[PDB]
Amino acid sequence: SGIREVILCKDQDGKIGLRLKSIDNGIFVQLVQANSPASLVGLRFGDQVLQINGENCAGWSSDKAHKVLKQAFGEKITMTIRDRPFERTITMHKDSTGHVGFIFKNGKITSIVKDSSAARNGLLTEHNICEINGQNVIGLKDSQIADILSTSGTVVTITIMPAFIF
Amino acid sequence: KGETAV
Ligand SMILES: O=P(O)(O)O[C@@H]1[C@@H](O)[C@H](O)[C@H](O)[C@H](O)[C@H]1OP(=O)(O)O
Repeated sequence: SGIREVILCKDQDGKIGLRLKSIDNGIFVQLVQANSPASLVGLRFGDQVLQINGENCAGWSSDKAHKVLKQAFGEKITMTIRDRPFERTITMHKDSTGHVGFIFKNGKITSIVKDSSAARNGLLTEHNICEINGQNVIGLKDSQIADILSTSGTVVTITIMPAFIF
Repeated sequence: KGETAV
């Protein structure tokens, strides 16, 4: 269902502002720089790249994917994407002290507080926080993540992904 | 910073 096609146009330098990673004989988006050709086509962290310029990424190493992006042909980089296959959404409600009930280090969930909304909704550890109420938190400081949560109202919708994606 | 609780 979550399949889409994107056409990327290479920068003045000849770059696209994207880093790819090999996971389970597939290729996934590892990093998207803001205001880059990749950000322009809605490429998100964790998105699976199915093919690049008419070639299946199946079983390509991170090295091969990186080389393919460099040895391309200018204004024409074609991709078929499967939207964040390991993405999950968890809705939580703040308590009276304004907590959802989880602890995190470098955007990764490490513990779930007992008798909290995160406990109730079965939030998992060893999972990276991707978004809070649709806003991207990937690669922000833990304090920037915390400040965003504190300002997200009482209903907090988080997008997560297992740690092995990052 | 070590662990952030939210
Ligand atoms: O920036 P990264 O590499 O994530 O390291 C941490 C980051 O995870 C987050 O906790 C920041 O609040 C903190 O300032 C930063 O450095 P610190 O934890 O050493 O302060």
